[PDB]
Amino acid sequence: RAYHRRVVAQSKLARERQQLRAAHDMLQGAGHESAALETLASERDVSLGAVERKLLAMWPQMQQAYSGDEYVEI
Amino acid sequence: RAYHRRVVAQSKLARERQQLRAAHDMLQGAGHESAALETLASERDVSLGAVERKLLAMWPQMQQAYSGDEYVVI
Repeated sequence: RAYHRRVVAQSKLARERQQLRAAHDMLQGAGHESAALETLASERDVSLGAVERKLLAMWPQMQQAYSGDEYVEI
Repeated sequence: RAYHRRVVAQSKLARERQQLRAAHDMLQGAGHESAALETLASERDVSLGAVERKLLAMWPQMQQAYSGDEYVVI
């Protein structure tokens, strides 16, 4: 149950981190910029665990692995 | 294929609309605010189709329907 409580907590943080950085790019691409968003986003990076952060980091590389015809020595 | 192209387009807009309004609440709750985010969010409301907008509006009510022991609708 403790594991699942962490799943919810980290998931919420991963979402908020993405939501901020996404919204920041949408502003910066629309001219006016609010660097205050980045401060909150960087706060999420520390909040997100080292294990959880690696999981999201390997995800794009993970998709590239299970995309080809082979799973690449062996 | 045209239908699916719209699915992608509207889905992206629904996400961006949510990402902005979510990030706006996180700033407004952290003191300093940026009403510029709302301008971009309101722009998504016009971009989102009338049919697509209704779909997301009925979703919470849809969950409440399929939650009970009975389907009140006979």
